[PDB]
Amino acid sequence: DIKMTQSPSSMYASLGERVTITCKASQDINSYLSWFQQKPGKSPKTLIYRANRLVDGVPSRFSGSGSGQDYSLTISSLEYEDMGIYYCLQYDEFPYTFGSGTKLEIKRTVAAPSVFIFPPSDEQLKSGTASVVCLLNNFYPREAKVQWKVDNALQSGNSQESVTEQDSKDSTYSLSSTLTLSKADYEKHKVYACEVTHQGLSSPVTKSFNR
Amino acid sequence: QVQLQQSGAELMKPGASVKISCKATGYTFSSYWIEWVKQRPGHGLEWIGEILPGSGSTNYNEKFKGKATFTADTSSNTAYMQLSSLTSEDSAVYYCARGHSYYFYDGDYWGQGTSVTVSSASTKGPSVFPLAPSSKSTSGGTAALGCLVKDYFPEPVTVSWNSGALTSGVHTFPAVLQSSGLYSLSSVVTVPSSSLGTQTYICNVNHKPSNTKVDKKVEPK
Repeated sequence: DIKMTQSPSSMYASLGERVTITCKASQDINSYLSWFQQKPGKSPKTLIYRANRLVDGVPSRFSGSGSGQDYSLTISSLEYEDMGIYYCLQYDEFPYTFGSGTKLEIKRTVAAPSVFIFPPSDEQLKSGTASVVCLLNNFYPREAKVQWKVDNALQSGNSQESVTEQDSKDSTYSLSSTLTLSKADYEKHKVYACEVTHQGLSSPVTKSFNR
Repeated sequence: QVQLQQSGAELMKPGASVKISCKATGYTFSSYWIEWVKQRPGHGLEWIGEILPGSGSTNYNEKFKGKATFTADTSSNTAYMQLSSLTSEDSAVYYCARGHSYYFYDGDYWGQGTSVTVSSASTKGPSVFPLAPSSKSTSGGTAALGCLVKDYFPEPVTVSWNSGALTSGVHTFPAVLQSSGLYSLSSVVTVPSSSLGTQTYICNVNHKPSNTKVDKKVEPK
């Protein structure tokens, strides 16, 4: 099958910038490439077909070019509505195959997270489980690392996290990490700490509590 | 006004087969190929295959040959994809799309997508626990609090704060699927540390599938 290598996998850009996304095929596809845009929870929409033909109704700021094995999609002057994920697709030979996508987000200033730790409630303790939650609020850019330590022992395998999409008012993210323990294990240790590593931080921050 | 109409969400047991449809309107169904595409989280888009209505010719991506089967009903202008031997690996949003007709193609018309979830779990309303402000503090300028909505199935649950009057600073996180097969979700909100006594903070949780509705007051200590 033809492999389509799309780049970059993600990028932050400001309004007004010229954005170029590339796609390289493992063999010559003779311009039989299409480009698509998809927004969270919505269907992809076709932007370009046969490498450089604009779909009726798509704004003229979108254009594609290339031939042989190398192609690119260019947005001449970025607009807020262009945020989302873009995919290339070759339909030169079966099976038709897609690039792995490019996530386009809005660039803003670095901002470190405010971190908070929350111990399990006694109400939950009753049930027989303890969830310890760590919150990293309003940070940028996305990349961040959370490490759980119980009485200094590092936890792995027993935590899950989720993150919000960029905020419409301030373009930052928020994230939560939940550490799950048996009521028993929880009762066995003392010191519960959440260490957060992020660009915005000159040094790794720790929030902890006892019992 | 060329359009694509897909069937509604499906919840299936692992091992079962499901058949989704796509009703094409506003054009002559028989000359165009109908494309089928798979979209699961963390895996971009994948091409399953295409079928031409009338002659019924079809083309399958080797990856899905035994698993997907297409058919098209000429009279009702409807096309179908049956997915068999389902696994969690098959939970995804599936799209159908109108591609090309003999030498021609000026772009696609995508259906709205069909959500397929494959799980053995039974319907179950969640437990809501408080995420109480300030570990061993009360005075720190701005404080965070929230609610942990744990162990429900299936999606989704909705969460509001103070019946809707509290919107600023509210972040409700995407649900996560736990090993138990149940979902968990958190909602937080930061407030001026000087409300934590002059104000009530209740998170309104609703899980329609189980006709569950909970209001939880969250607070210090």
